[PDB]
Amino acid sequence: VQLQESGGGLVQAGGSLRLSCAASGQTFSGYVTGWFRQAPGKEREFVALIAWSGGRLYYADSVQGRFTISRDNAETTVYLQMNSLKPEDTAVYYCAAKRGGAVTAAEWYDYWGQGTQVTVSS
Repeated sequence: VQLQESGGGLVQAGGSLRLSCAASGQTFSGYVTGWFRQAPGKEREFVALIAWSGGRLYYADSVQGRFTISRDNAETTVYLQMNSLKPEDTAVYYCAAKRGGAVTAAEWYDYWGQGTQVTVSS
């Protein structure tokens, strides 16, 4: 699968963004799709994932209840709705995909998008 993110931008605190990740070559069926983010100077950290075609949804503690991950019917796009954004959410956000189990360690994901920048000003 080839992954491309979009929907990033620069917003004021309290605002929203909607990220999307598109799959090229293949559909997302049979893949775990995860979102990771890298704040400046920090390592990549898990944000959310969707697996089993929607049967399993995972959220990091810091984003639960503010972020929603989903897929479209064709399973060609994965969305990350981000509400109530805080300056702490500022990072490059990466879409990632893998066969197999739904895990939260970036090391186990084989495919990565180039990332979309998300900036939240206070």
